[PDB]
Amino acid sequence: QLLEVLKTKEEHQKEVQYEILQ
Amino acid sequence: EIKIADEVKKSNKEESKQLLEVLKTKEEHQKEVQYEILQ
Amino acid sequence: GKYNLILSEYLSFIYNSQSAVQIPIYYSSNSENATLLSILSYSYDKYNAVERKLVKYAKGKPLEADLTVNELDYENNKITSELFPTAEEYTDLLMDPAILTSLSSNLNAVMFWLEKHENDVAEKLKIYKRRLDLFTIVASTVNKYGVPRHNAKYRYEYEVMKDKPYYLVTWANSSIEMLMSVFSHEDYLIARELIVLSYSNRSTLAKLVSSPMSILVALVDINGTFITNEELELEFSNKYVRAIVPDQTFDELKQMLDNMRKAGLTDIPKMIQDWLVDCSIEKFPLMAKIYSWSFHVGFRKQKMLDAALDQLKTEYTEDVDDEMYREYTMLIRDEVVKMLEEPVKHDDHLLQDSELAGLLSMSSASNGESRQLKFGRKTIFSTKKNMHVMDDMANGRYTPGIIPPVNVDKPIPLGRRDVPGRRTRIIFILPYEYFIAQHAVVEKMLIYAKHTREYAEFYSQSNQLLSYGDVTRFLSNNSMVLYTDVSQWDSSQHNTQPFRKGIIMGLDMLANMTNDARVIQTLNLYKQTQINLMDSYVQIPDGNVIKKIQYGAVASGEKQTKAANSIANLALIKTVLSRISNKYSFATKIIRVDGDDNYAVLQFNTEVTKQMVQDVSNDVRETYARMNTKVKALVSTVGIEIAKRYIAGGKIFFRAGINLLNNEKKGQSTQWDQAAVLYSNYIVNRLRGFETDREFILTKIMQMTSVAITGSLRLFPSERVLTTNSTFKVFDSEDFIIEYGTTDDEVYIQRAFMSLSSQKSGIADEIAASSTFKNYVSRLSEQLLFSKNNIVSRGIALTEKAKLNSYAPISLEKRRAQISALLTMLQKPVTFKSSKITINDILRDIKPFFTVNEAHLPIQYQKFMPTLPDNVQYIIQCIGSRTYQIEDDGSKSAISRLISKYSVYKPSIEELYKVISLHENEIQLYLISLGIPKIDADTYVGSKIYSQDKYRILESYVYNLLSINYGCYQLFDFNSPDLEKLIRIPFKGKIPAVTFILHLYAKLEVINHAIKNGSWISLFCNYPKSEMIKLWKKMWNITSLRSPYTNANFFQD
Amino acid sequence: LVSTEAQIQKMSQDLQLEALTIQSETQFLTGINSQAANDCFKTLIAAMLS
RNA sequence: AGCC
Repeated sequence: QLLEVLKTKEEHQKEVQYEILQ
Repeated sequence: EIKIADEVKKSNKEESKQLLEVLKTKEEHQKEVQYEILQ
Repeated sequence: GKYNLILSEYLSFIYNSQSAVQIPIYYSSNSENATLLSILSYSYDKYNAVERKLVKYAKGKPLEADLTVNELDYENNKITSELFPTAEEYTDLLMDPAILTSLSSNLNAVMFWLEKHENDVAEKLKIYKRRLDLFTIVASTVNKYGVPRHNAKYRYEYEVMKDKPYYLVTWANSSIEMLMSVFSHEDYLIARELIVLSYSNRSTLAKLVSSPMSILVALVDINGTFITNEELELEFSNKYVRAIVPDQTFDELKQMLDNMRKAGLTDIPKMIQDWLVDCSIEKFPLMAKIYSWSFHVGFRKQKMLDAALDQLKTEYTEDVDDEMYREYTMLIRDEVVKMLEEPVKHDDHLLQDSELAGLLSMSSASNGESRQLKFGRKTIFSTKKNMHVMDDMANGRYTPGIIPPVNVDKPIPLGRRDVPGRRTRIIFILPYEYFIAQHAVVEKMLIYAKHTREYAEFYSQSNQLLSYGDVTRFLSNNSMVLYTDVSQWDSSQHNTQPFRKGIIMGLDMLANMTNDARVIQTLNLYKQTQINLMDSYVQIPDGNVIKKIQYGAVASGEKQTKAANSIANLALIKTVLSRISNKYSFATKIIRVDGDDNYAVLQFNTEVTKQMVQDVSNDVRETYARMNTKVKALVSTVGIEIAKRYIAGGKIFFRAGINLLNNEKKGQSTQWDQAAVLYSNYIVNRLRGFETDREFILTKIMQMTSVAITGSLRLFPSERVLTTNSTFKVFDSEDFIIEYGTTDDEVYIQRAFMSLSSQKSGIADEIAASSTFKNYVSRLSEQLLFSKNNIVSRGIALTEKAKLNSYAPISLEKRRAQISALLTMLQKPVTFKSSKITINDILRDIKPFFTVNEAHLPIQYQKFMPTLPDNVQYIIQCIGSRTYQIEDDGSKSAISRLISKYSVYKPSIEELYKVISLHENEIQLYLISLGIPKIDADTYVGSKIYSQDKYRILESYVYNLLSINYGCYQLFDFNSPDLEKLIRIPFKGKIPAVTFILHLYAKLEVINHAIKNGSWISLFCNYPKSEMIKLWKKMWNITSLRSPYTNANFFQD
Repeated sequence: LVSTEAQIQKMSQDLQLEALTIQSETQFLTGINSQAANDCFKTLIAAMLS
């Protein structure tokens, strides 16, 4: 289990906080 | 979804495809500001 | 598809029986216009396949070996029973081809070619009549003694080589390599003398033919040259420099042509004889053809005592002048103070822990001694040095301070490294504590050499016109170049005492310049490796006895031998040019040293005549001989021999001697990996003037990539398995073009090779659970940081897992599991479904928006490399050679200037790319695992300079993916003003990541279209704004396909 | 005539159109080619003569 | 079954 696998991408942490534009 | 009108979403034009992509990278920026405050 | 047509025609030849059937396996991208995966073959009658078809080509008389042309008694081609009387004393290591392909495979690859081209038209008929007259000699000699059947691991036992001559296998291998490169009548007259004479003369044939090439590059006039600026950038200058040659060179070139007539060569000394009447550059590729063909004779494998006898037996005298050795020792002392003045005064972090600096980088050292180790319950024998540390750190024996003596009690073992047509060189096998002491100090010597004009690490790039282009920038009619060939550099008298005492004296003026207690210690241990090597004994085994010979000189295989041999040249050629200035008055323009081959350009007052060339050359080999360093002094006015490159008359000529069907050491690869080394040694020899047939090479990839599971079944993979951009790539469709395929079934198979790209090995998972591996990881985390963190320790313990991939059995359990897992996919045509972004997924979205039109470009630039093929010379003359080299090392960025300073690790550009696109607190978790402190990694993240560093890593990562700096794309200028008239892409701002890849992919499709067809096209890409934003989010999640055998395909030497 | 690709590239730098915002200076490039240039020249002469 |  390398360290480059465990740290989550920017697109993953942008999905735990939801909002609608309009 | 985007909740814009349904004749803009299913349309295949150039001036209406860019409008869906610009409103898609405003949500990813508004969720990027709200996530940085919570940390 | 052409390889699929030769694959189906090959199996209808080697299986002549009626019981052989071929079942092609197809597949498609859809569920229900299909490309084929492999070809099955069931054949049962397989005994005596090659020995039956050889008899129809065995005509004429066989070759009778001459037995009185070699000085030794075991270099003649005698019968092995006459040489080795009993089976207990039979050494295979004197004729071993060391390639995993036997002689009975190489004879079918020629007899298959001779059947396809048996009735051709009157132009290709003369090639067939020239390759048949040579194969009559090869077949009638093998058929007299029969064909030796190989072993299961492709060696040759005693009972199959008993009644045959000893070098029958390693002569029939190199002669097949030569007759499959005959294209012209000039190539047929050279191949007939190097096949007949090579059956008896196994000692001095590659030396006599390759001898006059150092002389013939000094007779060709210069009319227009490439030069280089002071910073390494190309310029074209069209001066006219006349070649001046004394009357003693032609009295020496006549002696070299009468030594080639005693050996029996009577038609190679007729081409040099008929070229010397003109001395022209337009017939000079004939003279480099003979120099390139001479290296294909074969290797000179000898006994270790018999090849290290003229090297280790020298005459040291005290009748030198001691007034010349005081300036030589002082000029070595002045360099070591000049190199380590700035990293000692300002105390650098790399010198402060030299014990840790050698420990984390011991995968770059040479292989040590073979020693028995114990890892838990297992007992393994290994020669890698970082496995010796894990066994010595457990048993309470790891003492890096105490440096072991190498005197008569514990001598130095000796290893060899040889090249055909030259003498052999010896390699020390030192203990593992001579690498720890000499690593952090030598690495500070090689950063000064990358900024100094007189060393060889300055002119070290990927191109070859920018590196060796400073030879001809000072050339005129009043100057001369002075390249000297020191014969035995390793054991001369100027290297034993005054070279080791010039370094020791330079480390005592650096123990008074500092104030730390650590920098005095790492400068004392590097001093301790020089006093112990002052009186070193060497160990050479022969027969029963083991000889211990005193050897106080300098050999290779050390760590400092690349950066301290370059100091001893710049101090020795500075002393000789000061003794020659008592007879003449000049001004030394440049001196440039690369190991032990150098040159120096002297500029005179009056014009250079024929008397100032004969009398300077008699004052170089008489001033060197006063210092007991005998040399062959050569002076020239137009051209030199810089290291393995021949700059003759404004053009640059390389050597093309790479042995395809032989090897010098038994490699630790499989057959699948040695079928890509065999192809990549064909592209290198094709670019340098030795053109082997492609259809002989593609036949050799057929016989090496196939793998059987049963004695009756065979599996032959197709073109789309070997050519696709994956881990399993072997060759390309067109030769010098790296193509990225865009088809719905071609991306379907490249994703199908992504599952089994990573396999596990049963040896490395048992070592990593043992007690002595956890003891080695625990004592590295103590020295790397004073604290203890759980994040860094798993970050260390999974970093030495990849270091065990340098071990040879561990790197074979992976690759044997790659091919054994591929066989379950080539038989079952259905594959799996997954999504992962590759470079081909990005090019799927760009290619349907390009529109092509026809265009033309007139020739404007000229050619500086005249041995390149014809379709590559049309590109260079139309868009131009490369002017300046763009770097892809990434050290101009601000994160690779922080990692290199504050830590000793070096991360790959595929590792810095993945971590630069994450959040702020994900770069923090990675930078602490490198050894950077918390206060420094909080500075770089909190400064927000990583946002401007995203585009300096992606620029150097895409240049690594598309292989622009390497391959054959390192000759064409990409910023040329003649490629911008063909690329017409309108500019759309604010997205630099997509606009960069639109111009780097359009520059490659125009070049790859003009190599395939020879005509230029112009592109136009009105890319929409709605497709740029969709491609913007896929530019950071791109993944590369890295293979260990492909990293050697980027460099040529 | 002037080339279509060599004039659109010249026109797309005087406008300085950005690939992120949505603007009315990206519709200046629609339907400009070498066949419609040859069509307006014909239907302006041939309309006046008939 | 391991640097033959």
